[PDB]
Amino acid sequence: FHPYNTLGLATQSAMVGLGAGVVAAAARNSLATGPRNILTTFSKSGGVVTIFTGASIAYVFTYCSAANLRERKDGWNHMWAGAATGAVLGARTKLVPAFIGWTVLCGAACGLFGWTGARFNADRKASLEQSPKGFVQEDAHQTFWEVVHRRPLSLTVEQLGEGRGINAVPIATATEAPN
Amino acid sequence: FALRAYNEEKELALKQRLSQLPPPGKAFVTAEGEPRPAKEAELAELAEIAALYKTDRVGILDILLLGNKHARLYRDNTALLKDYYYNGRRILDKIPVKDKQTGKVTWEIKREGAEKEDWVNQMYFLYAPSLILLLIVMVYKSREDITFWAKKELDQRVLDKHPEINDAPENERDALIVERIIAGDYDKLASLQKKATP
Amino acid sequence: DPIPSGALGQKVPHVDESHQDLLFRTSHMVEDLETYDEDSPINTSDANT
Amino acid sequence: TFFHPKSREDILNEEAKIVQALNNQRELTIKMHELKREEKDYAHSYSPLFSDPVPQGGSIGKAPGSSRE
Amino acid sequence: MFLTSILLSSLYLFNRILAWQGNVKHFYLFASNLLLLFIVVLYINFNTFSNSFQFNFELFNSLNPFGLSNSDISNGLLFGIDGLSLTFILLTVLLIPLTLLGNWYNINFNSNLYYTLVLAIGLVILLNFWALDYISFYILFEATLPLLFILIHIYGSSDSERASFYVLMFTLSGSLFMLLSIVVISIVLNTTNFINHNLFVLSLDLQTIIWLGLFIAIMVKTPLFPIHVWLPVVHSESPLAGSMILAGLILKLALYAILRLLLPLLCEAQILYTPMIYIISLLTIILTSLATLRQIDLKVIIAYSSISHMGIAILGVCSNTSLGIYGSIVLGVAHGFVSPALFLIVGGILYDRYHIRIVNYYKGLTTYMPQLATYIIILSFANIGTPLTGNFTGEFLSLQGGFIRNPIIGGISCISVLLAAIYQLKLTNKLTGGISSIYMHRTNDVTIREKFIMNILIISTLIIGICPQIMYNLLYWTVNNYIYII
Amino acid sequence: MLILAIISLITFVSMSKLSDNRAIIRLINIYLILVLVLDSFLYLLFLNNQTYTVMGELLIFNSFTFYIDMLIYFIMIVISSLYGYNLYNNNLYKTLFEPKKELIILFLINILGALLIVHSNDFITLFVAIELQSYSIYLITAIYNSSYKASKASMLYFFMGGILSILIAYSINTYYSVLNSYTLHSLDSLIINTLDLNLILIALSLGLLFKIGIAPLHKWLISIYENTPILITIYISLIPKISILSYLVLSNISINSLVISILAILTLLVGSVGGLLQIKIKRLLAFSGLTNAGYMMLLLLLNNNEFSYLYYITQYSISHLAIFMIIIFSIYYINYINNQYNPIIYVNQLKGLIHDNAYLVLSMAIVVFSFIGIPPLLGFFGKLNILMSILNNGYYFISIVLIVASLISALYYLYLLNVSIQDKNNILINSNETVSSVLSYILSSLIILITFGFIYNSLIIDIFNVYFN
Amino acid sequence: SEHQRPELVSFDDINYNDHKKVREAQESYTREQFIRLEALKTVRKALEKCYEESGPNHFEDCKNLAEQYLDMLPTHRLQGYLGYQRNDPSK
Amino acid sequence: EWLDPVKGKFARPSVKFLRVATMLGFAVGFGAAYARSSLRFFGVTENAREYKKDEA
Ligand SMILES: CCCCCCCCCCCCCCCCCC(=O)OC[C@H](COP(=O)(O)OCCN)OC(=O)CCCCCCCCCCCCCCCCC
Ligand SMILES: CCCCCCCCCCCCCCCCCC(=O)OC[C@H](COP(=O)(O)OCCN)OC(=O)CCCCCCCCCCCCCCCCC
Ligand SMILES: CCCCCCCCCCCC(=O)OC[C@H](COP(=O)(O)OCC[N+](C)(C)C)OC(=O)CCCCCCCCCCC
Ligand SMILES: CCCCCCCCCCCC(=O)OC[C@H](COP(=O)(O)OCC[N+](C)(C)C)OC(=O)CCCCCCCCCCC
Ligand SMILES: CCCCCCCCCCCCO[C@H]1O[C@H](CO)[C@@H](O[C@H]2O[C@@H](CO)[C@H](O)[C@H](O)[C@@H]2O)[C@H](O)[C@H]1O
Repeated sequence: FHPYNTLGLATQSAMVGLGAGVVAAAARNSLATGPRNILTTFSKSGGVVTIFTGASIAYVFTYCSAANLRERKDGWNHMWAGAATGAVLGARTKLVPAFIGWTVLCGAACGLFGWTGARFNADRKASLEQSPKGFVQEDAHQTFWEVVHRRPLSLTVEQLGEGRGINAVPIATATEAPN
Repeated sequence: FALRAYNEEKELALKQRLSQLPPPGKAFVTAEGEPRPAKEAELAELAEIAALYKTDRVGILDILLLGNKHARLYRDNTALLKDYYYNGRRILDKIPVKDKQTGKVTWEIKREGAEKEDWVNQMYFLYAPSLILLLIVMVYKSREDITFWAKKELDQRVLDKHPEINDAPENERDALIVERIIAGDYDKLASLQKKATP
Repeated sequence: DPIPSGALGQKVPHVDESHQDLLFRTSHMVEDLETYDEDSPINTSDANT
Repeated sequence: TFFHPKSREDILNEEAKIVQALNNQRELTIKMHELKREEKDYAHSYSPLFSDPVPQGGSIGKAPGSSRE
Repeated sequence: MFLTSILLSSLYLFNRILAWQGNVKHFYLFASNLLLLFIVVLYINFNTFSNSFQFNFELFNSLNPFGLSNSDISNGLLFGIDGLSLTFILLTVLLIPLTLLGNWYNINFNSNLYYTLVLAIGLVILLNFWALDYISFYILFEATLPLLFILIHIYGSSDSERASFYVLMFTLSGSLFMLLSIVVISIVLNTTNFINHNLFVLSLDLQTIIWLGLFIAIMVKTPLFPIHVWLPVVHSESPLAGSMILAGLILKLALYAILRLLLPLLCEAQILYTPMIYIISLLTIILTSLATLRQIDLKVIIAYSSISHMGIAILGVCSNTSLGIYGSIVLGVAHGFVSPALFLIVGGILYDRYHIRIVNYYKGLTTYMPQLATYIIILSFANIGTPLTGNFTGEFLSLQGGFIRNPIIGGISCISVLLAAIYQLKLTNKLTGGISSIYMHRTNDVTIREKFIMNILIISTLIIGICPQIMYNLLYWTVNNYIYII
Repeated sequence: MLILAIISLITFVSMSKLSDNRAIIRLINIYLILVLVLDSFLYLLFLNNQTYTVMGELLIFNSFTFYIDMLIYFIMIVISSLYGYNLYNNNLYKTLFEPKKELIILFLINILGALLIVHSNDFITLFVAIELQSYSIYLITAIYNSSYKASKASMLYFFMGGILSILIAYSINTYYSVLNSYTLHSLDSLIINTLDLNLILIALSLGLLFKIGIAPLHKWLISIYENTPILITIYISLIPKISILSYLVLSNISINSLVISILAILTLLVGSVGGLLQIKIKRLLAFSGLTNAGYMMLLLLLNNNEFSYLYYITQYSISHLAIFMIIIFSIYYINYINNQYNPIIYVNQLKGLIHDNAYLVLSMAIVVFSFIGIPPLLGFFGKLNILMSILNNGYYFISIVLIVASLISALYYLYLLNVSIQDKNNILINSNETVSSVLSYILSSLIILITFGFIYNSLIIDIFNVYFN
Repeated sequence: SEHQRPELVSFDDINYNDHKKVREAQESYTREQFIRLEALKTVRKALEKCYEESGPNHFEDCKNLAEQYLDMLPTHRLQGYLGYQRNDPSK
Repeated sequence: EWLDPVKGKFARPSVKFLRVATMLGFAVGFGAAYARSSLRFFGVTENAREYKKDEA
């Protein structure tokens, strides 16, 4: 893999999250009920600014950091980032259990979101429609979506491991009489 | 049980005849809960209609062929006999039994028989015997287990490879087959594993 | 026994002629849980007559 | 004696016939998934009659030199 | 003759019986005993010397929708039986008439709706075993939810409403992830049939995924820890047929689902993710047993026991051994004999007499209700797994195979032999013990209808407890088809 | 056939009093049935997906559009029977459900605008037709001008539909500014890759989709469907959604959009979550229509989406009519009438309906479990096909959101069934009045199709594998 | 009695598309495994005879039978066809 | 009108609706027949007689 730049992305992410807080502040000031003005935007707003900034900071910082600590690109990183984000959002309610719950469940949802590829879109070339499928023809390596009538035994022993009934050679032939 | 024992006039009279009575769940209690609260001719009247419940008032060829307006009369005027019979059976703790000769039925204590439930004829004569048939069949299909077939095929593969045993005495071939089995292999599992052999 | 409950078990108001009155106008419940008709034959009796 | 089951052979043939028809449906399904999402002809897709896609334009001031290939 | 004329004769007879006598339960009991006999005839005509599927019939084909298909192209729902499916079929026809007859006199409002719904659930369960393709299985797996919801909500106890949403939402949740796995199978293999699905060797990385969706479902239906929280409620507030049908058959569907969908395919994922299964089954056993020790409602306790015995059965079937398969099946059979008897005792006897299920009232039945005491103790000692009862032979065999696969987990799970005795005998001692409760007046001893039922459910388990080998004639192939050992 | 209907009705209705309005509705109902019977053989022209361009290159006719045309007519022969056949010949049901004079003309004009959209091949026909469908439906909301809420509804729908017609025309003029064309056939793999038209086409999709209630602009349409009369709500809620979704499905605009993925996710969440606390029926069914619009949005991203769309739009329309019809029949058995236009508002008014008419509740359960996706009801086989297509093309997080949305929507779908099978004091025991024959037979036929139409799935698949392949 | 004696097929000689051959091979592999089990059972019976007849001498007279049993037990047992039907050892 | 009359009692529909009914029904019938013939020309149905008449 190629490492991430933690502070460069975190500074961009914070300015972005500050901008989103400004937009949501203005939109609330317009959509709200009672007498207001241009002052109320950052006074009477329910923490939209600190919500957005703390989330974007914590998410991107944790994803890039754990991508660099684990030294990989995968879904476990998005899980840790959603765990931080849940901590931040749940710290607003000043309770321990809801803080722990917000953390775990935001983390599981972002961790699933990284499992499925960390995108709401689709790859469109790793998909089944645009990829080889069906029966492989002649002894060729079995890809993901391909089907096979008879699998190699060496590949089985490697993917699984030996023992628990599963062996390099069958049991009868292994114990056949040399006759 | 009978075939064409339906009768229209009896039911069409019995409708208002029951309507003249009070409701079943209040006839035998008199709104206080005492059997004696009812009168005597009233008591015999109720018991004699209730005995009618277990009487053959319809038959198979009468239910398959007659119309809805008559069957509805049977249904809604038989439900009343059902209710009266059973409310009295619980409250008085008697059943109505018309003896042989006298045409006058009244509540009575004898309950050691003459009372059957509607679910017996079905179950004891169609379910249970079928379960017993299932048991018999499981037992006599167990004879077709593979253990006996495999014992028989092993003895035969031995006699094929080694025909000589057949001329030996008839209560020694068992031990000889045992010796020959313990000697070698008469399975062919390694003959089906062909590509396994390098 | 009967008190009207919801899809989520929440309390629900039982609607009658009671709260089409002039006392329950000029409130600010959302469009979902308002219960004022504006087109009932109790309010629209004298209507463009 | 009342045990009168179908033989092993007829059973195996019937199951084979079923599996054969299921494989036939499998091949038909794949072949149609391929027949769709295959490029068609312009006539089958837009216009059977005027199958020339090429757009001829106006005629009120048709300038020689405006056609091209 | 005309097929349509025969069923028109049946429907006509049914309409006349409905019109004269305004009740159906006699006809339904007749149809139930008829189905039992016809299934027995199929067993007589079933060859045990063939691993193939017999009595195949296809439905809803393009050429002949409302009939049967003899085509060379099969695009419809398939049906047929192996000996595995025939076993549970015999269990289901055996129970359906009893589930109707356990409710012959206590249902008094809209009775005919109840007996319709019971028979529809029982017939749908029956056809689920004949299923030979993933989609027909699924559409008969999910078809019991509307009927169970309606049945529970109308004829249920106090807290029926909460129970009905629980049986629906939980089971629907697990079923939907099962649908995802089936849909991935169906867009890949382009075929779903339980005949040649073991030939197709998918890649391991995809078996690792399909397995998760199948197992999420089976966790929710079996049930298994930590999705074991719907079963106590749905049993507690259900009518007596709902509880008998559920514990006896619907929880056995999860086991049939494993053996028929999850093992012949996804073999390598089973042999890779089995230890996680052993974790989950072990937690199911002990925690549910210990949770049972501190309950107050009678029917809930029997429910928790059902979770435990299913969790033992999962140890055996997921053990990659013959004895594990033959034990886990026999557990399912004997459990579907014993548990309905207990749900009858605690739901159609005591609740009928006194209309309450709290243990604190019940004490001293032995004085005035002795025969009920005898049945309680017999069924209690059969539930826990006293030998010469199928609920022991299945416990032993599954723990043989669970010990083989992982000896530690298969031996730490032997404490079920104890914990089942604890949570069942702490109760049986209270009921049969002590001086008669002041809160309860007297009522009749058990009637002959209920004695009929309990004696059937005990004779059957005593038989398979005395000679389990009778069931091998159907299963001697199935103990070896689903074994992945080189 | 529509045109000769619309032309003839204008004269024939101007010549006719207020007292012939029901018979005139009945006439056009039978006429539409004769069309759908006698001209239906034209499906043969679309063998092997032979596609035709008409009126130059303005219109396009393929099997997709023809089936949508038959469906819109089947909807419009059921929606007309609801106005032209009185349920009960009582004074209350005369006052409650009486057609106006110009209503039927506006219906047919909205049918025409619906069909010009799906049949469109150029943006100019689309803009003319969406304005026709939009203006006709401003008036349909407003025709019952004796109600305050409908007046408010038409006004809001006019303004917030005008804004979206502005957005659509702004997008078209941008496409023309870029490419000097009004036709999407002038696109292809080369022009898609080579040019930055993503913004210019999502703006089209959104300007069309916000006219059908897609999130987060769902509220205004929900306020409209609630505030308008029930027999208008059953038309406005369906036909506009069919037309615009079909145009967006036929034209493979948004193949793998990220914006569409986000919004479609938000619709499934909103339409599933926000409909839980609702106590009113119409808002509940509007949030249901929204989550179903979410499911159908998810196949704008596929490029092979015809079967899944056609099967789902058909069962949605059927279940949508049937459930609103059950609600209409139940007005006889309730205790309180809330309005002359919306006799039934709150779900707690259907309490005890099992004890009055039980087979009406059987129909409600079949229809509800069809919405949820319980087999063997048609809704299962519809949501299954969507799951097949999205998983075949590479959307996984969305399938989980789809599953989750179905579960959450079971709760507001089962609220009706739960209160209906509840118990009630003061039950019905007899009633000498009787509901109409036709409306009962229509409801029954829709129920029987939702129940047993799984029998024909292979036959439908064969016909599809010929005429759509 | 009519003792059937079916035909022996193997997975290595068939194509997996002709289902009848696959069922024949499955049943063959399973039947031969059962025969191996029966041979083990006969060894067990003879061992018990040698023990019950010998007594203290069993340590000698039953030695080879006992070792034969303990060598056969881990191998002569059901182990299923799928692990050979779904695995070619030649690769 | 036989199935669900417009008032409480059956009465045969007025000749006004019957006349308009006949006009629209002829229009539907002509549109169907104009279509059936057009499809004999396009080659969608059996067109032997029309082939020979055009060749003549
Ligand atoms: C200015 C400098 C710019 C700097 C450059 C970078 C800028 C980046 C800006 C990012 C965008 C920020 C926009 C913030 C959202 C709009 C603010 C808002 O308030 O939205 C909600 C709005 C009003 O709600 P409010 O008045 O606050 O009342 C709340 C009570 N419920 O009510 C609404 O209805 C409007 C909702 C708008 C929603 C837009 C679409 C969002 C899509 C949802 C994503 C879902 C996907 C994830 C799903 C996961 C599934 C589990
Ligand atoms: C109708 C009422 C009348 C008023 C009309 C007002 C004018 C209308 C403006 C345009 C039309 C509205 C568009 C509505 C929003 C939806 C736009 C959209 O979804 O397009 C997204 C699309 C990419 O999305 P997609 O194709 O799905 O995925 C593939 C990505 N490679 O394509 C794109 O990638 C978008 C291109 C990215 C650049 C966006 C331009 C933003 C520039 C703003 C900078 C502001 C400066 C910083 C903040 C200032 C505040 C201080
Ligand atoms: C192995 C398969 C089953 C074998 C057949 C066993 C059932 C025979 C019928 C017994 C009737 C009986 O025992 O009576 C029932 C006794 C009655 O006590 P009582 O002596 O009559 O005095 C009456 C005085 N009361 C009324 C005060 C009690 O209730 C009991 O106190 C509960 C004890 C149950 C004993 C169970 C018998 C042992 C079986 C256990 C095998 C699992
Ligand atoms: C069409 C009227 C729709 C109105 C609503 C009624 C449903 C009718 C469905 C028939 C469709 C068809 O038969 O067609 C199959 C179409 C393509 O075939 P086609 O080109 O349109 O030719 C049809 C020529 N007809 C009109 C002369 C017959 O495949 C599809 O994707 C349709 C998917 C629809 C799923 C809904 C199933 C409902 C169960 C129907 C039980 C009778
Ligand atoms: C709960 C069950 C249902 C949940 C929904 C999800 C089910 C669908 C399965 C998701 C499949 C994802 O699979 C995706 O990643 C696999 C690797 O693992 C990739 O598979 C490809 O990986 C590359 C390595 O990067 C290798 O060359 C491999 O041989 C293959 O070609 C595919 O690009 C894609 O198919």
